[PDB]
Amino acid sequence: HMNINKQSPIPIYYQIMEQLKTQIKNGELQPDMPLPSEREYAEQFGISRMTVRQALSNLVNEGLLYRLKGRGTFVSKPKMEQALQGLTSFTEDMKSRGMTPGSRLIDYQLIDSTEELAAILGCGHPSSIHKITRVRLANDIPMAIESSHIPFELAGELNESHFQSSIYDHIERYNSIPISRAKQELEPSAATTEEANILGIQKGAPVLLIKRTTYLQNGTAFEHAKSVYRGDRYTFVHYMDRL
Amino acid sequence: HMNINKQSPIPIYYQIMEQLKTQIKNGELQPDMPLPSEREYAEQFGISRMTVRQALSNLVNEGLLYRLKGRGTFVSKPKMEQALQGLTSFTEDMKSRGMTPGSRLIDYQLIDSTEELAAILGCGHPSSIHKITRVRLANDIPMAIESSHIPFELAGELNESHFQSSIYDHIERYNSIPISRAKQELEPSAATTEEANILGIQKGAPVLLIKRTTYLQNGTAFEHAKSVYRGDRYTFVHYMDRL
Ligand SMILES: CC(=O)N[C@@H]1[C@@H](O)[C@H](O)[C@@H](COP(=O)(O)O)O[C@@H]1O
Ligand SMILES: CC(=O)N[C@@H]1[C@@H](O)[C@H](O)[C@@H](COP(=O)(O)O)O[C@@H]1O
Repeated sequence: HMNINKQSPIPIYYQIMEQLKTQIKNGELQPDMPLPSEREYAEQFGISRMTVRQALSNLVNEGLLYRLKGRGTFVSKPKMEQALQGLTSFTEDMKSRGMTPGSRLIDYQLIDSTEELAAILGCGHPSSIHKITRVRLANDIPMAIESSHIPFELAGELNESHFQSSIYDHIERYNSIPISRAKQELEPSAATTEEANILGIQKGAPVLLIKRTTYLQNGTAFEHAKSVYRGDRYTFVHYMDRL
Repeated sequence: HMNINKQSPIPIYYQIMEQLKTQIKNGELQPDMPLPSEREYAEQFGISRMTVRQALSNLVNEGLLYRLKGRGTFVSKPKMEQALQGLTSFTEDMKSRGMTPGSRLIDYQLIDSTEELAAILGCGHPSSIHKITRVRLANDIPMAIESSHIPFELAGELNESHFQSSIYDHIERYNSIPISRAKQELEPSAATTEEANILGIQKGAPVLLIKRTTYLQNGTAFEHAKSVYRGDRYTFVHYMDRL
């Protein structure tokens, strides 16, 4: 049950919205069962129903809750289906979903090649390697953290405008060769404290750890990326044939 | 950071082995850094170096640890790669890696079809559906928990001889039609208390939640399975194409 502090400067409706949000983040409210009623909340904390109703309606207007007639109010659990077999960019993914892709830069460095990285990319050593770490956003909501390693010569000099747009698009134009094939490795994990803060989920929340090596049509590897995708807003789908 | 109790009837070497195991399963120990030396352990707990050596040697022999001539003793992180595009059985997967597949029956129930399950499987409603829940073992080590829903008339009566062998082999045999295609949905999760106890991992440890819907060559779906796969023993690998 929530913790409501009436002597706090923070308005009670706001407390409710945040506690509820926090409760949805740590799973204490699942999407199969309805929330306590307006009346139950009010009586529980000795507060007005209109205060409860203000918090709940705001959460409905955010799309965090929904009202099913005669059944109650429920936690919304929108999932995107990520097709694993089609090589696409984040930008392409969002557009196809009628959503607006965004990025926030966590870190950029141009780093020295290592024998490990050069063997993965089949690039030169010593060489310079873009290391691009971004939060990827969908309608301003963080969906993933990606850290992409790209040999300098396959991208040339990069600036903030590149980071704010599509790296795959730049890659195809800069190289005049299409992006063709990738290998991905998937591991379930728990969000670190840092990953959780950036993603707006709980410490330890479920995430998919993804390692991708991406290739141009001519067989050249241009990317080795490691990423963390939110478990709570993604389902990953693929198909299998016999033989 | 182990806990050693000298007045316990349990021998100290056994405590060390168990405490270290518990540490490897809660992440206190990591495969990157060397374990503390015999000396560090012995001095810390006020015990014999040969008691420490006995525990560490046992763990090496169990595969849980390995030694390195100049760097010291390390945590083994053996992970299987699970290829995601060929449709195969557990039994097939384990044989391919030269491991012995096994099963322990968690529960079997013949259940009434639900409208939900009937839509998924495209089977009759009312009808009867096998609900087969097994721990799947690799050399007697729990790898996964699977709960497979199979329409009764696609498998007939089932007994412990079926549960202890390959369901997919039985499915092909019984129907005289081979398995051909599947859809799979992947989701990162944390092991529930019950899932963790069965898999021998920590409560809340990372697992991949997998939903598989599997089809015969004639297009009939014979299986809807929900599974939990151990994060600590599995890497999921697939390839992508630009299409
Ligand atoms: C899990 C994964 O590896 N996802 C890739 C990412 O590695 C790649 O860098 C990004 C480029 O997107 P962009 O073209 O929009 O910058 O597309 C995908 O999100
Ligand atoms: C994640 C997943 O869906 N795994 C399937 C499982 O659904 C199927 O029931 C089992 C049959 O194996 P068997 O033929 O050895 O009994 O093979 C695979 O492990």
